[PDB]
Amino acid sequence: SGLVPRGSHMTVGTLVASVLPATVFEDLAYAELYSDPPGLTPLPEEAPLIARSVAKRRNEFITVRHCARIALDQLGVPPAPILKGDKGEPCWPDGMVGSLTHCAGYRGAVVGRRDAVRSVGIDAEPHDVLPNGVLDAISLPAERADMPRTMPAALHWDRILFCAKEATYKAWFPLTKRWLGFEDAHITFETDSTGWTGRFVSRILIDGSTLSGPPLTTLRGRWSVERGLVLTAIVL
Ligand SMILES: [Mg+2]
Ligand SMILES: [Mg+2]
Ligand SMILES: [Mg+2]
Repeated sequence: SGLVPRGSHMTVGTLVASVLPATVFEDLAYAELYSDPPGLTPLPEEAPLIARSVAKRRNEFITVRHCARIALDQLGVPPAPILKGDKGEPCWPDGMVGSLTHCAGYRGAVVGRRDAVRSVGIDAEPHDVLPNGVLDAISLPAERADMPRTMPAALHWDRILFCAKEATYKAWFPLTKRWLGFEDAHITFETDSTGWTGRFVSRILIDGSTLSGPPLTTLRGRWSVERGLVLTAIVL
């Protein structure tokens, strides 16, 4: 992989840039925000999805899809509604792939052309310890034992693992249309010398057959902790 030198090519301040390897920038567009700008609206075709949701859930939905449309604009794609498929996945315009994520203080979208990008998965979470009991439910025993060997003790690697499980599913589902449980992938980590970024690889433990290509046995990705946020990204 290899990220770009930090801040170079006008990436200073861009959190998602620290999980995108240098070789994927030519294929991917991205947009991120740290708040819900006032005045944003859903497209009419998107509005029914949130008709009965509280304002905070509307704001997440509206903002992150505003991001998705900024990214799509950078690739020459006209505004389109981003609906949801039958297991919650974003429905992208013709010929496009992408991933959406949002959490406290972050909204982000990464998009690409199916011609050049097989699949994308991103996830963001606040950089805080997991609530009690959650780690056991989202991890495998061999996973938990190995994280203290590969990850900084100063970081909430339980939250980072969780985030990587989420990014793994988001990259996996558009290619398989099958559910990947938390126990269905074993993720191993690597930490960069600088201590706040690194790599991961998700080893698939179940049938990895895809509708249109070679089976998925492993999915490589990147992780970063910056400005109180954890980010993970997978680009296949
Ligand atoms: Mg998430
Ligand atoms: Mg350790
Ligand atoms: Mg990749």
